[PDB]
Amino acid sequence: MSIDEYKSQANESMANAWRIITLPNWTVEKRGTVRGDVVESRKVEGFGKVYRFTGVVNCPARFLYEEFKNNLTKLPEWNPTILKCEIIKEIGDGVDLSYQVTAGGGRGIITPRDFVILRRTALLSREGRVVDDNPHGYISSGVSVQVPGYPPLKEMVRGHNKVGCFYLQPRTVQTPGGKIEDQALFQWLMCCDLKGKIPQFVLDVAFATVMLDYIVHVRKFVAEAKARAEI
Repeated sequence: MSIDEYKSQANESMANAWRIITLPNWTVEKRGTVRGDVVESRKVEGFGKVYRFTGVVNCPARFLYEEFKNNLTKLPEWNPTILKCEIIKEIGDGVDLSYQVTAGGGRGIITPRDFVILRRTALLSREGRVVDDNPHGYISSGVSVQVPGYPPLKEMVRGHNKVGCFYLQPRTVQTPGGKIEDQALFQWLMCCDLKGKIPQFVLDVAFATVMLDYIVHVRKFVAEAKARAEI
């Protein structure tokens, strides 16, 4: 792949993720423990069933964006669902390739899987245009690609991310004690291949559980940053 082919696919993927994650009319799949946390699903032509987590995280959106953008290889340190994360190559315009190994779901349906991910990280306007400052939202998009040198392993299922992203929107709130503090609306789009003949209602529970279980670790990471006066 020319890096133009990869750069093209990163742009196409980022635009599809943003377009999807902002579509109207979703179906509730599972509500979380914290007020407002929800996994929803819907049908999207050309992708099939997609999942979206929405919830609020007690940190600036820019802070989380910069952790995902600049510190992807540190993810395993605070998120035990991520076993390994390696950058393969950075090819410009906040576009890179990575190798990621995920743990199995807390259910036995989603097994350990590894991924070869093409990502774009960017700042977006409300119209989904890339901007240099004053963003509406911060996006980190993912799609699975093939990279020679990272073949499927016989010992591990190679997952296929069809379209996905994190999409973080800045919020500033008033606390009960009257303080003004930055928070973030955290949205996460997921759309996996999962192979074989497992019933969709079984897959829907398994994916919504994966997404709620991940958010626990995000909240823990944020709470430790707050404790240390990093935010």
